[PDB]
Amino acid sequence: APSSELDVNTDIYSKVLVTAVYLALFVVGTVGNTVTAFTLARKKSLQSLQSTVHYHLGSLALSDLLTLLLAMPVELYNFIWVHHPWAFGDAGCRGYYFLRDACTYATALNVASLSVERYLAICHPFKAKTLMSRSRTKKFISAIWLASALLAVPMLFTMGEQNRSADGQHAGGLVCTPTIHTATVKVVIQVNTFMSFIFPMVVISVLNTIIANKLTVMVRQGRVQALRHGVRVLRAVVIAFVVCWLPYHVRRLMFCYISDEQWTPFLYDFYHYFYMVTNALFYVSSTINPILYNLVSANFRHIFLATLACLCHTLSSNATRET
Amino acid sequence: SDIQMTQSPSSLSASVGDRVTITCRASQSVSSAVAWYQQKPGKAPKLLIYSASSLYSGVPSRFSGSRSGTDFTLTISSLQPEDFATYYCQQYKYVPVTFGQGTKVEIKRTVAAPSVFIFPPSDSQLKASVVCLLNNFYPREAKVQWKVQSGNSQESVTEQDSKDSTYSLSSTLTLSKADYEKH
Amino acid sequence: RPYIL
Amino acid sequence: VQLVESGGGLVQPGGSLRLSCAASGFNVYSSSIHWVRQAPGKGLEWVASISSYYCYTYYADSVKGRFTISADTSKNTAYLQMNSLRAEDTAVYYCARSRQFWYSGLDYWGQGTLVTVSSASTKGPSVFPLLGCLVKDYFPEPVTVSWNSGALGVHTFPAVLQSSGLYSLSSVVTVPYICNVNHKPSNTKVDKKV
Amino acid sequence: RVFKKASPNGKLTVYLGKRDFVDHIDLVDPVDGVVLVDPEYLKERRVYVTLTCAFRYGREDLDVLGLTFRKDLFCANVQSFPPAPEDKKPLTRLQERLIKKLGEHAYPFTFEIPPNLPCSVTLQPGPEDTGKACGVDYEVKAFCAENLEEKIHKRNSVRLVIRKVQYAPERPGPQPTAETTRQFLMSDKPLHLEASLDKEIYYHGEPISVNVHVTNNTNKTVKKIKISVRQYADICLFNTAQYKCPVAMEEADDTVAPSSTFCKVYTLTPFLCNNREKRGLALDGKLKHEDTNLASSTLLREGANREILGIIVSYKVKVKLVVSRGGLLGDLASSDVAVELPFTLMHPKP
Repeated sequence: APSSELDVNTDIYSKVLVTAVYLALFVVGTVGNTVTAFTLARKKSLQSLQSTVHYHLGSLALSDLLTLLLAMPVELYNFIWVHHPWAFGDAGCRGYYFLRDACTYATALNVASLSVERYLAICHPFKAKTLMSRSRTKKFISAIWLASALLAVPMLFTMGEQNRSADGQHAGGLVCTPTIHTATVKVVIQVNTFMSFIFPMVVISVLNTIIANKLTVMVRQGRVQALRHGVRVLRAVVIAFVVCWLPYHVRRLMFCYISDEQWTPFLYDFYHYFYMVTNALFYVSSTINPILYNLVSANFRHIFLATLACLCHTLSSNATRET
Repeated sequence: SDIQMTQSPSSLSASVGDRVTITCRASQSVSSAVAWYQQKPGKAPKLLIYSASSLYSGVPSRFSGSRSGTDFTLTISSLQPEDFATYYCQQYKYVPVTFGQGTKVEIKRTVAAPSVFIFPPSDSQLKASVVCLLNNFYPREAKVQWKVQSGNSQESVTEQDSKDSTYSLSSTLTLSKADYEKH
Repeated sequence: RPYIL
Repeated sequence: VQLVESGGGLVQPGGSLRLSCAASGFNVYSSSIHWVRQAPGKGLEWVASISSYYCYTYYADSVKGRFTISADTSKNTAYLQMNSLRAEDTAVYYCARSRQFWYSGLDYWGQGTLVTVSSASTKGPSVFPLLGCLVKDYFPEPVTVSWNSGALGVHTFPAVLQSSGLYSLSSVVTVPYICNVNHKPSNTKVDKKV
Repeated sequence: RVFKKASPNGKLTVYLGKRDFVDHIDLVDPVDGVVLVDPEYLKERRVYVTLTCAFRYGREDLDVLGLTFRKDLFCANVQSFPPAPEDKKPLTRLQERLIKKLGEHAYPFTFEIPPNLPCSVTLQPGPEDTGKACGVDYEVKAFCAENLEEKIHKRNSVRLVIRKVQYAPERPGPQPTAETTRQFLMSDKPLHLEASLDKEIYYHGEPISVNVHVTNNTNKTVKKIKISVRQYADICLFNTAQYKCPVAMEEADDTVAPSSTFCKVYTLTPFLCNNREKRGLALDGKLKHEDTNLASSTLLREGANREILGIIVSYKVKVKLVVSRGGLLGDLASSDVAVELPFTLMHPKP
């Protein structure tokens, strides 16, 4: 058979359940990002509004919407068409993996920007407003977008299209493999690992730990319940970020480190299941953020509820008269 | 915050130029929100005194007053003939808004015996009532002696007639047919 | 062995 | 500055009416509008208040649930709609204006209008000689009387309310004639010899 | 009439002449009063009297879950028990009467007011009330302690809230007027929009009248006239920025023919109840959460030319003439020709 080497073995009921979870998380994340954009437009009438927070929130929402909208069709095609992993040409594969890695870098830089913004807001309240402006915020957003676009560049050079089926001339066997030697591709993968997961994990962990300690000390040396929810969110963000964004590079390290004499069919199917769990964790990471924003913010919660409705001791003083 | 404001007296006799002192005692503490108005018969009232010490613009200087505790005294140093009107005290601090009772300033005159006229029932009334007409008397309190048991009598009193500062009463006693021969 | 990176 | 009440007169219990208060020489944005009532034999008591700048409307306890009020700020005209009329609502209604920025008390006044709530119909007077000449069983007030066609010791007494709901008038002449009684609400001219 | 406030212990009682202090640019109303203490109770302790000022800066993130940062602009403190011999020797009539009435149990105090302090202006509360307000707070506080740096005692402290009050000036200037001219590359003919006010000085409760004149020398047809009354409330200390708070708006649909003139007097009435519970609106300070009016315009000396921490209130009206021909800048595009004009809205004292 031409596609005899492309058969990947998995439970069909697990595929149906993961597909349903993917569709549910996609719809929830899309509605969340759309309502986030609507609240971002609706809050322009506030006179004391901090426009830089609006810029960072809008950039993060745009990044989450773009990652979900790009991620859903190609991942559904890869998961359903196991006998035909990429019908499209090399240009489409390079463009889509470039855009996916660039959007990953953009949402990582947006989360890091929100973290350093709240770090400056809590640790140094004077400098957070004295040394910041909306023009510098827009410059930083454009700079991090350009940095993501520049860091996504090696995906356009070190990966291309090859036929790896039993039939050397078969449309079903087209697959995105590296065209350059494995050593330099693994170098590129390690650089994308360091820039994609390790550095924002260190930044987010250190900043959220410092913010948790500053909130613990400042308010002590319903407010206690608010501080407890603050600490819980600051821990949950770091924990969810690690457990969602680790397999993005763990799958690539598993691919590049395991040699040909070490691969087993068990490792092949575990790699495919791990890629499925990786994409599920990507959907969880892109879905939990509007729910968390609804949880932490009362105004955003109220406007989201309005959107859902649209869809469906003191002592009295005395006085004396001079006589 | 229902404050019972007791104004005293209900009426007083005085002459022109006398110093008239009228008291208004609140049931609760009213620190400064004290006002006094003057109403004429058939006319809208005007504002005389405001905030217990300030004289309202357009009001003559002869009207003053002072407060002790909850009891305010309105003082007229020189009573005028045009001041023979009704005075009201008022508070404007607490909800609901309360008001006084009304003090009418009357002309102090000598005591005069009434001219009493007895009017028997008529044929039209029979197909009864008797009338006592009291002319040219002072003060307003006087004994009405019926020509004859007390029936239903509608005593009517006029405004003080400025020609001689006297009063006039018309007391109409409605009776039955059996009382015609008695009266 | 897997074929896609 | 003028304040003109309009809409009074004789109404029936259980009915409804609209009492207006037209204004000139000011704007209601600078003032608070108060309504007070003078019952016969009683003093002034508060009824309702509107604060246009604050936009706060306050109602007396005796009028809550039956009466309502609004105001036209483009005409400065108060519009009090009265419903569920009772006999105790018969009174002279005064519309008044106070300063909002400083509570100077009652400042501007109209002359007020009389409202009488009674189910009794209009009835002509009964006029008879008594020397006096009494007028009874007439409705509504007022009535006028001319003694000897105005040529004539005359004592004119204020009208009182009878137990039947009708009005009576005591008019006598002190003498050691002609009684022309003009009931203006019914235009009834009774020429009685005395 | 004078005001009094007693301690929870009842041994300390502060008598002040009034709570509202009316100042001007040059003349200020000084702070005077007395404090009565118990000499047989407050033994071996020190009693101090201070006039304090604070601001509680608020943020949208802080409103959801935050602690209001309180900053003290100024703080002056004097010693009241034992009395300082370097204090003011003569007494005012208030202080003379209070000393003659109370005897040796009461001690007087006076405080001065610098002319560069913000007025007692607060911000509009949100839908949910924290119970602590936001704006410029003034208080007079007397306290008793052995140690000056003890800030934990409550029962020997008396605090009274006061308000900084400014009165409308009685010397108005000329009628304010403004004019703007608009020219485009697509249409070289000018559009002249002029607006004038009937008075410069306004009282609280007085509606505004504006004479609007339009000179249209081009082929464009005027679509609408939007007159917007805004509060330009600026805090220098918080940031170098000024909010443009909405207060009133009037949209008139009177059109103007092209190449023609138009003149019309419009009347605007800024109802407060329309702007109920709108964040960013500054109002005059009040005690015990009572009702209050719009914040009065802040009078600032031209000679000083110095910034002021806290809330500086100023009112301006803009006349936006929305005019459109169609096709020159787009089929659905329009030109909004706007000019601003300042005005002063305060409350008279007498």
